[PDB]
Amino acid sequence: GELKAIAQELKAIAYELKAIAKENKAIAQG
Amino acid sequence: GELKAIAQELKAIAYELKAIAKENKAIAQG
Amino acid sequence: GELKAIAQELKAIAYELKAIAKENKAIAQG
Amino acid sequence: GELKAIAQELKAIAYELKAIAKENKAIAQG
Amino acid sequence: GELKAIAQELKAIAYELKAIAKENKAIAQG
Amino acid sequence: GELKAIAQELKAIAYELKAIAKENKAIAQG
Repeated sequence: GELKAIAQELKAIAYELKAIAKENKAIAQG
Repeated sequence: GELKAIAQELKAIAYELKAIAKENKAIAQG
Repeated sequence: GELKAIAQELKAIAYELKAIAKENKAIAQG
Repeated sequence: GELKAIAQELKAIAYELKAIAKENKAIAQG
Repeated sequence: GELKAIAQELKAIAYELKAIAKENKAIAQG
Repeated sequence: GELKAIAQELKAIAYELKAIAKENKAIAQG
């Protein structure tokens, strides 16, 4: 149901934030 | 209902974060 | 209802992320 | 109630994102 | 309860976003 | 329960934001 769908989307959000963290570290280092 | 609305907005949020990840990747590439 | 209120704030969050993506792209293209 | 508390925290999150959008716009300008 | 746990995590999230807004403001002002 | 799952994903989100805050501070001061 929709509570699972909500959890799944939060999982996708975490994945994108992890990607942003990675790029911003690269920006800090460069 | 409203739980689906919440799921759909989280989907939109993930989508915008994907876009930020992309632009930051470009910024990190100089 | 508060569930609708939650959905509405998530829509606002998506909107602000969209704006952030827009500015970061401009930084990128700049 | 806790659902209202969640809505309120989301409102605080939207406010901080709006602040970030404003600063990134400033960065883009400069 | 878990609804309280959710509110508490959102509070932590708002806190981190406030930290990011602070740093981006500093970047903007330079 | 899915409510616990949601709380746990929000915890992971707070973790990633903490990392972004750290990197943006380095960008600011670096």
